[PDB]
Amino acid sequence: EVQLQQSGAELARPGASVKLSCRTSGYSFTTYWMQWVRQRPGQGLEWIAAIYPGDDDARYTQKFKGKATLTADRSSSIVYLQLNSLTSEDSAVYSCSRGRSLYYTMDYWGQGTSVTVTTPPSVYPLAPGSAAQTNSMVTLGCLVKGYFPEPVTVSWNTGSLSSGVHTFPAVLQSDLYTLSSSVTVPSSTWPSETVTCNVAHPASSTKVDKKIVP
Amino acid sequence: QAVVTQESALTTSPGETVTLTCRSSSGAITTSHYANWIQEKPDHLFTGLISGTNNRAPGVPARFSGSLIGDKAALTITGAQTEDEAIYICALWFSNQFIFGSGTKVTVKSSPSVTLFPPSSEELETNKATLVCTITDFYPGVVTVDWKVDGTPVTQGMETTQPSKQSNNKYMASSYLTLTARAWERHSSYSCQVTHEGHTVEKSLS
Repeated sequence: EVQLQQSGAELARPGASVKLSCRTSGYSFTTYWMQWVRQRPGQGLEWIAAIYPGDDDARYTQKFKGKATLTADRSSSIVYLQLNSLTSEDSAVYSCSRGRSLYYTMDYWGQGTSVTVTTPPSVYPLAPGSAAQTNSMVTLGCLVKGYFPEPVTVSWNTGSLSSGVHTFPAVLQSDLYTLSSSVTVPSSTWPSETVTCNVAHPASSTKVDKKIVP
Repeated sequence: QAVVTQESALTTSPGETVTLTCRSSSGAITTSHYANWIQEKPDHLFTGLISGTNNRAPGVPARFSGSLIGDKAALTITGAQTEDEAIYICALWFSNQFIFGSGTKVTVKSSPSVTLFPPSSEELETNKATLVCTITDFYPGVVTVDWKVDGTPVTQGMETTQPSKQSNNKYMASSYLTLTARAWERHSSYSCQVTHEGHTVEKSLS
């Protein structure tokens, strides 16, 4: 029942500002401290700042003093992290954790909201190829090629088909990602039935439902 | 400020008792360092284990005990359940802020299934062609996927991803060989080879 939920992935242009949010539930918002940490790509965690929602006691580190500004909305249970003068090296996953004291802190953590300081994907349907059914099961795939930025959200039959869906990790080449997804449908069902692969790219506001045909 | 250091990787068998140390560049680690042990799981899944040097977090199996060993801190896992495979970070309080260790990837079988897909038609039409080889069901997640055209190894063009642990305590990954409409048609076969634990597995298409 204790949960800290953070905003979704953000895409910020350089020299810009981001206001992430971390809403809390399952506990007294104004009795626990709110700490923020970030993890640039291959760097290890860095402590950013902290705020006591009850008192509005915000304590930073010398480094982020002027660029990070935490605010708390006592009514909505949300703590906000403003970040200005965005640089490439700011690209990282920002996380929030609650705490009580140096003896008890960083027990419950958010999920992390990724910030990246816009090209939609090109989806290609992958039909079996080897038409000689491997067994009672046949597998279709969807190639989500050349997109930016992360992420995309692949779905099969708009969620109807959730059994045996394997969405693999993206690869990167020249600032463009590409990723694969698959779903194993029992022979009988396809192509007798229509199988669609839905791909959404939040950052560009595009959605593509590709009917995968043989 | 200082530099916290942890052993990059500690391997162990289920049930064993392993000890993760953590030290600083400042010197000896006392109680006024309030060491915190954070367990990180895939996708930035953080879970607090110990805090204040040895205070178990709310709801964490007692096999996780924090303690000071000499001038270093120490997270002790006695009876490592397979599920304890993750990264362990020690954070040290250096007046006014925390300083995090890099992490300790604690590592507490099965042969792979290869799945090849020939390029899509709409992609060939764009003078391009990506062969997708999806590797499923391997454990431990550690493979070396190579490609071969006509039996001759290919080097440039292959893009292989990091092994993701499917919930099933097994892994999966995906390699790609980006070719041109021309090259695809130009050859006889295309082989996706994967090497796992001394033994190779390969699947091809024409």
